[PDB]
Amino acid sequence: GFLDGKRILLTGLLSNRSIAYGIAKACKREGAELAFTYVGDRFKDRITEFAAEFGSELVFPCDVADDAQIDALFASLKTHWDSLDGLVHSIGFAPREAIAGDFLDGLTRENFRIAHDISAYSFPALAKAALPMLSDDASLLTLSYLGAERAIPNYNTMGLAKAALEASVRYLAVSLGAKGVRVNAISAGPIKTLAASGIKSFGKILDFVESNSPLKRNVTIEQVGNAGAFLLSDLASGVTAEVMHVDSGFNAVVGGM
Amino acid sequence: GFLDGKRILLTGLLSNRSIAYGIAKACKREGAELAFTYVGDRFKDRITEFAAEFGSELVFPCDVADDAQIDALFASLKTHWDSLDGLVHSIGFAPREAIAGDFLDGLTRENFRIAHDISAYSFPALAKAALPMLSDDASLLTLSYLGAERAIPNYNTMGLAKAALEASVRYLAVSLGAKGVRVNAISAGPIKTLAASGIKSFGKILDFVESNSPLKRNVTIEQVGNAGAFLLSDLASGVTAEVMHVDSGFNAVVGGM
Amino acid sequence: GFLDGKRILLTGLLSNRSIAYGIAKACKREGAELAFTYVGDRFKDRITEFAAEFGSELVFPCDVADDAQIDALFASLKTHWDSLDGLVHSIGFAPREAIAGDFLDGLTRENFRIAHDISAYSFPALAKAALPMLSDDASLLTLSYLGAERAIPNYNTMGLAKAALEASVRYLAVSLGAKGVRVNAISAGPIKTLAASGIKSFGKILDFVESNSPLKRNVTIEQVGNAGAFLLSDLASGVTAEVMHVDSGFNAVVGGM
Amino acid sequence: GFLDGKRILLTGLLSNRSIAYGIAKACKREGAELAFTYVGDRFKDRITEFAAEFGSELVFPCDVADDAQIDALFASLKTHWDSLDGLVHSIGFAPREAIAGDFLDGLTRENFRIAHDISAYSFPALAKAALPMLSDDASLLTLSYLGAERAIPNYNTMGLAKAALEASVRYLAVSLGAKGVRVNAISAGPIKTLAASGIKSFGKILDFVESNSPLKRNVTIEQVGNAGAFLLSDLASGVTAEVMHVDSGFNAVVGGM
Ligand SMILES: NC(=O)C1=CN([C@@H]2O[C@H](COP(=O)(O)OP(=O)(O)OC[C@H]3O[C@@H](n4cnc5c(N)ncnc54)[C@H](O)[C@@H]3O)[C@@H](O)[C@H]2O)C=CC1
Ligand SMILES: NC(=O)C1=CN([C@@H]2O[C@H](COP(=O)(O)OP(=O)(O)OC[C@H]3O[C@@H](n4cnc5c(N)ncnc54)[C@H](O)[C@@H]3O)[C@@H](O)[C@H]2O)C=CC1
Ligand SMILES: NC(=O)C1=CN([C@@H]2O[C@H](COP(=O)(O)OP(=O)(O)OC[C@H]3O[C@@H](n4cnc5c(N)ncnc54)[C@H](O)[C@@H]3O)[C@@H](O)[C@H]2O)C=CC1
Ligand SMILES: NC(=O)C1=CN([C@@H]2O[C@H](COP(=O)(O)OP(=O)(O)OC[C@H]3O[C@@H](n4cnc5c(N)ncnc54)[C@H](O)[C@@H]3O)[C@@H](O)[C@H]2O)C=CC1
Ligand SMILES: CCCCCCc1cc(=O)c(Oc2ccc(N)cc2C)cn1C
Ligand SMILES: CCCCCCc1cc(=O)c(Oc2ccc(N)cc2C)cn1C
Ligand SMILES: CCCCCCc1cc(=O)c(Oc2ccc(N)cc2C)cn1C
Ligand SMILES: CCCCCCc1cc(=O)c(Oc2ccc(N)cc2C)cn1C
Repeated sequence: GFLDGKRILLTGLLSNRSIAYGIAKACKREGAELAFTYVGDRFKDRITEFAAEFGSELVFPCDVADDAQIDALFASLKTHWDSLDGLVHSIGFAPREAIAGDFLDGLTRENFRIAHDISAYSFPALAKAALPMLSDDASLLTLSYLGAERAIPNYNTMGLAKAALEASVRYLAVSLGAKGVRVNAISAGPIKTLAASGIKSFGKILDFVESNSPLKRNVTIEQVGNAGAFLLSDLASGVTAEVMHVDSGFNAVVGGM
Repeated sequence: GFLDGKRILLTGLLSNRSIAYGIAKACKREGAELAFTYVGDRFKDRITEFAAEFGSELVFPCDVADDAQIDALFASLKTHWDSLDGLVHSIGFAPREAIAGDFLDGLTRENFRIAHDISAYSFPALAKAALPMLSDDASLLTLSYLGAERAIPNYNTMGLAKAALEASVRYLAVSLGAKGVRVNAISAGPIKTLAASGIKSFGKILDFVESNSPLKRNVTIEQVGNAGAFLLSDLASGVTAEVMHVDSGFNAVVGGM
Repeated sequence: GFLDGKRILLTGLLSNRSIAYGIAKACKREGAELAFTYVGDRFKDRITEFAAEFGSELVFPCDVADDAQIDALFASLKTHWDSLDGLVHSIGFAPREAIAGDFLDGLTRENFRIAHDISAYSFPALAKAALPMLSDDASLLTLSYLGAERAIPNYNTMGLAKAALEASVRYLAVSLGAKGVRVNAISAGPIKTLAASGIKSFGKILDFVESNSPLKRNVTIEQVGNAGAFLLSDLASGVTAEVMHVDSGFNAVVGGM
Repeated sequence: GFLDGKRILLTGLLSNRSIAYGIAKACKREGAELAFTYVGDRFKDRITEFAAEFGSELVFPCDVADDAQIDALFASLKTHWDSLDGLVHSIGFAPREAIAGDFLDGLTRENFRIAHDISAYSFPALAKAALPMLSDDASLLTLSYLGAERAIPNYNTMGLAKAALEASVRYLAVSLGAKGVRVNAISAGPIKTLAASGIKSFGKILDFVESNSPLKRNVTIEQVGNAGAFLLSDLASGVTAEVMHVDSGFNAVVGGM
């Protein structure tokens, strides 16, 4: 497959509806060797089962709020792998009130801080901690959303954090590029599932994308997964600093009129 | 003038090379009534002199790192003005190492936090604290730089913060727009002066803009000031959520080839 | 006013709902001296009346499909004015079928050709013919629409032409900038009026902008006019190669969800 | 391979330095069945040899300036293939003077017309003529350049045409998307070769990209080819209306300062 022998660490695989799950499935299909992170001891068994499904026992805890755990992640990974060829950053969080209702109603210094700390800072932080062991042709991938580019109802403080994240893709690409490392994001369309506690229903958005996107359908984690696998691979060796929309073309229209 | 009777609060007027100084000069010319903020008691005399130059004694301290000072600013201003018609956010800061040399070399959680706290969060924070006294047709203005859009050497962590700031312009515009309030940014070109301690020399950038921008010259605080006065005025009543480049057209070219 | 003594030629003033009418009204208010073009002899009396309303008898015919009429326009204008300080290009046309229904249904080589010839080529063509008599600090302005940036239903072939027009703003800015001439566009929101023969009803779009734009209202020709007057003036001397949205912020959101 | 059984027509394969050659090589590797077009009878032997290299005798003449030849192309192809799964539009032309020196110096109505006719119109024209035989999940691909987005020296009239071409990607995506057809462009970086008669030397641009792009190297036709093969494939089924940069990240920086 087109990722034969590539060693790729994936963060954020929480369930089989996780974008990271779709990415892992495509990476494994194309020949990659995988490793996984998780946060919260109650998830250790679940992530270990997912890792085994993808032929791996390489599972490590990492809360990206914690500098020591970030450093420990790579020290642990290094005991198994001399080098890292891929990193998937599929980690996002904003406090419930900061992504519901009016933008200013949910805006506080602490909500702003946490959303940017977890959703934005953590990407180049992982990249920096990984750097000593990154292969010269490594590929780093994060996930964003159209709310970084244009104001979408409720996305609010997360839209600010994602804008900073997309900027970090560009600055990382310059920093790591002379070595040969590529850095990209996928701007994914919404993925249909029941909105978890802390996230407002986005059913209306899913209906609107299905009715108005060029392809008249929502994207799947399989579609986002395949695009991710492509970007992590040498097929994409000419591509860096890119925010690739995988969203059935929805970003490119003015729908609903 | 086109700002007759408009009451406008300006932050960030530090010296006569401050972008806020150019904005204040144009606003006063067009008939505005002004008020000013400062940070650091050693600057009280200087800002008071500037305020007097612009026909005002309305001077208030405000370190935007501090929630209590933000609230106190508007309580103080309110003892003078029933309503606020304009707000100029001309406040930026990133730690020295975070805007010099390699992006990852100067990246730390705390440097990231401070740059985003001061340069990004503080804009909608001021807007939210001001909201009860904002006139229905008020206009809020911030300042950004091309480094938010594309990777520019050394801008580094400030580029991430400015991307979040430009996103905040859009989310603020939605939040405040039904009331009638407009929210915009000027993406200013570099302003020629000796780079202060904490900021790397940008002489090469100034030379490059002078040699490669469409107008073959750097922008001035007078030019940025006039564009700012326009955006704060009813001349610009159709304009909101906009990031306006005032940069001699430099953003629109690929120069130096 | 801020355009005192500026000599500005306006094309495309067809009726009192024309964007050019709003621009002319604001330019005259701010002290400009105006001249006007028209196409079609049956409109000579009407444009002459409009010109008189704005204190001018300088009226010239010009079908921009015709090289000879373009050259003759400036030869005629030159008999009155030594130099030209402003040019307003408010000319658009696409064949009826090319802006109604499906994009490919209305696509023919000739429809493509005419839409690009009249709506795009004519802007730098006028600029080139004017160049010998342009003042060193002249300002050239055209009008575009969000359909150049994202696919909007029915805009179709006009969206392609407007994308080429916005690109021409950038290339013109480089070409004319060393002399000191500025070149900009306003991306105007829809203007409420009965859609003329050849243009599909855009009532649904007007309703959608009123319901979803940040300012929750459609823009007016007065608002577009004032932004245009600003860009034509020395207030905007730092601004070139810019496409300025004057659209109540609508471009910056994802509405209707 | 990931294009197993896909039937793909490629235009514009002129030499082994053609971007279409890199695309053909990657498509064949991944299992596609190919067909080819050419213009000019003196090239019949050369394109037939290239087709044979890629396991095909399906070669057809088509000057896209000519409506009858466009229709005849698909009638001919249809005698071999019931359906078409992919179309590669790798056709560009602008008259020599229109892409050398000053933008206005090389601007004429006819130069504008030809550049837009051949480089822009021809893409949706081919799509429309192909439509009856396009598979429901077909994928159409064109090639653009950063000069569509920002002013690059000499690109001039071609920059306008490419902006219209990128807009056509979006309008085509809406038109063909309900059927299930995807439409994308690759914005390719410059490809190192001796600039042919009619094209100015771009050596300085190649040096500048090598020195300033994030990856510090120019892109190759192999890299553009692999990205093209990806977009033509079901791996990219979530991607449409996209302009993907394959340019070593150069679009995302401000270089040379
Ligand atoms: N789900 C959707 O419609 C879309 C999601 N995205 C982005 O895709 C990425 C993945 O989201 P999903 O797969 O849909 O949801 P998810 O909930 O399955 O994944 C989010 C992950 O972030 C991890 N996380 C949160 N705080 C963490 C911390 N302090 N330390 C380490 N991990 C932490 C979670 O454990 C979880 O694994 C996120 O960045 C999200 O913003 C983007 C676009 C659309
Ligand atoms: N100077 C330039 O070339 C360009 C500057 N900008 C932006 O323009 C704005 C103004 O910059 P300048 O006028 O050039 O420099 P400046 O130094 O004169 O203004 C910066 C202001 O930020 C204030 N500030 C910093 N931390 C603060 C805090 N905790 N609380 C309250 N105020 C604080 C400073 O006191 C100072 O008044 C900034 O946002 C800057 O990023 C943008 C583009 C270009
Ligand atoms: N009306 C709207 O909602 C919006 C209009 N625009 C653009 O604003 C500009 C002005 O449009 P409107 O004022 O609304 O309509 P308008 O009909 O009043 O102006 C169009 C003008 O183009 C002129 N024109 C057409 N073919 C010409 C030729 N061969 N030679 C010389 N003039 C020719 C017409 O005579 C007319 O004066 C156009 O470029 C339009 O595309 C943009 C955005 C929104
Ligand atoms: N070569 C480069 O650095 C870059 C090229 N592009 C674009 O990539 C595409 C391919 O360019 P290249 O492979 O580099 O050059 P190329 O010369 O090998 O391909 C251009 C093709 O256009 C065809 N063509 C020109 N007029 C035609 C007509 N009337 N009918 C049918 N075909 C016609 C030519 O025969 C030739 O096959 C073009 O669209 C070009 O603008 C984009 C970016 C960078
Ligand atoms: C408000 C706009 C609707 C969002 C649609 C798409 C969308 C975009 C996202 O960024 C997202 O991810 C999260 C968002 C918030 C939190 N706390 C955690 C996560 C993982 C989920 N979804 C579904
Ligand atoms: C590194 C890229 C050069 C920047 C050119 C333009 C530029 C952009 C800016 O954002 C800027 O403002 C600051 C930046 C940092 C801090 N600590 C404080 C401030 C007020 C100054 N300048 C001059
Ligand atoms: C199809 C999308 C709706 C357009 C909304 C805004 C809009 C955008 C326009 O560009 C426009 O101008 C014309 C369009 C066509 C022709 N033949 C002539 C003209 C002058 C009018 N309007 C109203
Ligand atoms: C002027 C800017 C330099 C262009 C660099 C990249 C570039 C961009 C291109 O679009 C290009 O393609 C052509 C351009 C003109 C013609 N007549 C025919 C073709 C096929 C070649 N190259 C090399």
